[PDB]
Amino acid sequence: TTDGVYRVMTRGSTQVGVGVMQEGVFHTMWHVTKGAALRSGEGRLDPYWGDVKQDLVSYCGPWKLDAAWDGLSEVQLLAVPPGERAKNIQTLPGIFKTKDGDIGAVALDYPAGTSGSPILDKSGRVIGLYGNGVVIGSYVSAITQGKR
Amino acid sequence: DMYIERAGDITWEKDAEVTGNSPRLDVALDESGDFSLVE
Repeated sequence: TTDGVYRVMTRGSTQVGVGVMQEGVFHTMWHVTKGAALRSGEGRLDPYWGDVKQDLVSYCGPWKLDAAWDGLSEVQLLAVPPGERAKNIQTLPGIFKTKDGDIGAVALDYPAGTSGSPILDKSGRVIGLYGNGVVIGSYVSAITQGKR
Repeated sequence: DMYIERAGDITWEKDAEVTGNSPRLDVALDESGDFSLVE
């Protein structure tokens, strides 16, 4: 239940994604778990809220992350790659321009199992999750944030 | 069996590697959560 970044594993074992524990709620991307229950040690985490269009899901309670990219500053992807220690990658986001407004986007192309890794502002707040994006052969991830 | 394992604290790191460019892209988001390029 400890705050932090977590690997999402399936059973040999394979890492299928990453998520964020904050305020007793686990946050990841819908496409990582498809809403399945998660084991945590001897405990079980059940899905609480989810949305395919946002590609987000929370477990044990409602979505808690609400910080947003400021549109100007560099950010850090706290990547948790399969088989490797958690590692920070700093970058200046580009922008997804959509008919409903602009979304920050990071032009970083890491293994699928890093999907759900958090993107952070300079204060250490999670401004969204990595792993839903587009190809321009280089992948670009939206900074996907939910609503609190 | 889908399960989770703690991998670290959520912190900014002063000495992080820095990389990646900052493209400006027109995109659309469909009902399935898929982004696509728009011209």
